[PDB]
Amino acid sequence: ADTQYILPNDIGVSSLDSREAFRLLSPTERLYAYHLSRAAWYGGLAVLLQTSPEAPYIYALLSRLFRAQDPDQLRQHALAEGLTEEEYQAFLVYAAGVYSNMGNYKSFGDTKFVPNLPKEKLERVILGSEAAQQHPEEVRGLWQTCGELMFSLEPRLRHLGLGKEGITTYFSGNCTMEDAKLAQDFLDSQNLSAYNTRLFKEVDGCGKPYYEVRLASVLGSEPSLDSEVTSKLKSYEFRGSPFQVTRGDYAPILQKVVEQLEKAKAYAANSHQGQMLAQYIESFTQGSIEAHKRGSRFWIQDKGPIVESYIGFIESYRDPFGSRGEFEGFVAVVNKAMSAKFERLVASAEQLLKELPWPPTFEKDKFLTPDFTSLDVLTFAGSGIPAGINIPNYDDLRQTEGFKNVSLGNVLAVAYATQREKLTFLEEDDKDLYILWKGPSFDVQVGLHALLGHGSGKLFVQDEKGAFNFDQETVINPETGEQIQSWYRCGETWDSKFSTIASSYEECRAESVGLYLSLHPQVLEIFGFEGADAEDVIYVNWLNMVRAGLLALEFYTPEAFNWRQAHMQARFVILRVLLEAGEGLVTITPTTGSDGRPDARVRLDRSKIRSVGKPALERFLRRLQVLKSTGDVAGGRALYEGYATVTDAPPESFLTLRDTVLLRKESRKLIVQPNTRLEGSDVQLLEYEASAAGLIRSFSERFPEDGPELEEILTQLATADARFW
Amino acid sequence: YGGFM
Ligand SMILES: [K+]
Ligand SMILES: [Mg+2]
Ligand SMILES: [Mg+2]
Ligand SMILES: [Zn+2]
Repeated sequence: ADTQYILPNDIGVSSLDSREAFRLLSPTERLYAYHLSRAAWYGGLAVLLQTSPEAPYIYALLSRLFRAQDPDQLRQHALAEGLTEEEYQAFLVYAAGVYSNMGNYKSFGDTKFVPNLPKEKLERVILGSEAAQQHPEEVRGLWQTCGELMFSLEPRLRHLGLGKEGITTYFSGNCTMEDAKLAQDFLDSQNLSAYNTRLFKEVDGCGKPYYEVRLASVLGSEPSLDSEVTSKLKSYEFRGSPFQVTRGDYAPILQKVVEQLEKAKAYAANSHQGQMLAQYIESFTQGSIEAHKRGSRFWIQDKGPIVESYIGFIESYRDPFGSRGEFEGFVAVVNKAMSAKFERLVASAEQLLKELPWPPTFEKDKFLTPDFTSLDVLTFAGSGIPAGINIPNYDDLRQTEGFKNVSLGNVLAVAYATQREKLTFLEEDDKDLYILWKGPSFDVQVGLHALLGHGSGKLFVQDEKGAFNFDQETVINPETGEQIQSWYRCGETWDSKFSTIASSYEECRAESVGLYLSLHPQVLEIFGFEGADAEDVIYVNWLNMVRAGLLALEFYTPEAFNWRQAHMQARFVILRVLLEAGEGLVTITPTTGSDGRPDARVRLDRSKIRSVGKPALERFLRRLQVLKSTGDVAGGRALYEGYATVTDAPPESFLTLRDTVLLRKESRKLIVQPNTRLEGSDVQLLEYEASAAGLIRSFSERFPEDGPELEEILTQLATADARFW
Repeated sequence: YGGFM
């Protein structure tokens, strides 16, 4: 059984399978991929700074340790110093956890994790290490600085969050949701994207707060060729508050990023790739999200590349306020065969869109011809690797240029790990079906989720000229029967308006679309099941969704009344929608497991899915879209936070069930990624053991040119900001 | 947007 805030010694580890994809690449394509990979992995180190105050020091300390002694050499030292093999394994798993999350907080769940061995024994190991013999000042200073925080589970440190009860480095430690909202109002007022920004609040001698909005860039306060960003670098007064806009965040890291993007440009396959890379270079050099948007436009225009990539401060899941971007970058190789199913989904998409439970007036004006590919990841840098992506996030781009849907096939493969024993909360016969179809349904669900889910729905916008992007005169709100009374104004986005629920609410919507359209006797032909096979996917897909909603309670924090993972909160919401429909469609029952410990059972009534489930879901989905399109945050919050509410009300007793969900939880596995190395002429792919030690090695070998320089850089950047926390 | 699993 698992303990909260530690990675179990026996945590699963899998190695990404990238060899076949890599073998397909031409020499030029390999060099392109090589440099973009380096760009991504460099940039991923910024995520340490975006996670916790101590994370950059812990990375620097681990990096030092394993550069001097690999896992097998360090074993010999550690065991000679009194660690058991089990305690040494705990340290390897911890280090692998830090590497693979780019921080000492889980990317999926936002909870701290600490090494599962005595601090004093680890001290002995670190201070007697070869790293410490070579650089005693550097190693002692690092241990002094981060050793306490490496281990501390004081309540206020256990979860990421704003205010005094959680940790965040998107903001200084004295910031609250109030500060974040005020800053968002400011940012919006200056038409300045939050994505590549942080917010620091410092007080003067009289305790008056001053706000710094700091942009990520290579360049600092010195003048540069650009005008659009530099003209913004100044002080402002906003509702009585002093605001200064600065840049230079992560500068020497982003400098390495841009060096490699420049070199990749030499191997670009076409002018879209060359121009997109030039714009990203401008974005990271100057601190300009407008430049990132221009780059992103070129990227959408680059259709079906052999080497696909994206990079920057992309997703806003981990900002407690919900508008700032965590750095990520990926490089992936097209898989022609696996892409096929999604290409024909594109062949019935424009039609299937009409089947969603809102009027065409709430749907995008022009249906842009969809781009949906299956890729094999070579590099996915940052806090975690998703199974699929739908990007860019810039809604103005999404409506005028379009967007790309990507399914990551060799990541999907890993996620297809499910034993019967690990199939908790299911009755016996339900377990069988699950092992048969979960894999099949995933494409069904993820197909609909990205293309029809994130890809659907119009945002109602009023421009500076009070001229709407819809027909204010004839469009009718199907819930109220009235003409539209609210909309998005200039400079407002989905994230700025819905802030803390934006990510979860939209994931809920996309999931609901997938679940809804999975009922379609036709969609089960595009993926191809057309019978009892088709129906089996259905019962399983819905059984999976309701089981997932129960499992989701792991990611809820009762004391904070707070959900920590957007996708899990969304699945809980869908579960509660289906429970609300009543009529015995779904029940959750407390039980006792064969091990004598509390258990539970999820019961889904297949004979009431279309008669009860589907109209409940249709009504729900309609409501979601109407409030999103109209930017009605009060209504959207009221609706969503309502279903997301967790109580011990009968008959479900979700708070009690949560204790049982925690007792039987399984740790999400760590994924090892390969390296590419430029051995003179040729690029080679380096692969690693599927273990905590292989994961450590994969990072030990990841920066052979300048690893010690990166340790120094992270250490310096952390130290510059230390007063904020 | 990312699809996590
Ligand atoms: K968000
Ligand atoms: Mg805080
Ligand atoms: Mg991770
Ligand atoms: Zn999604």
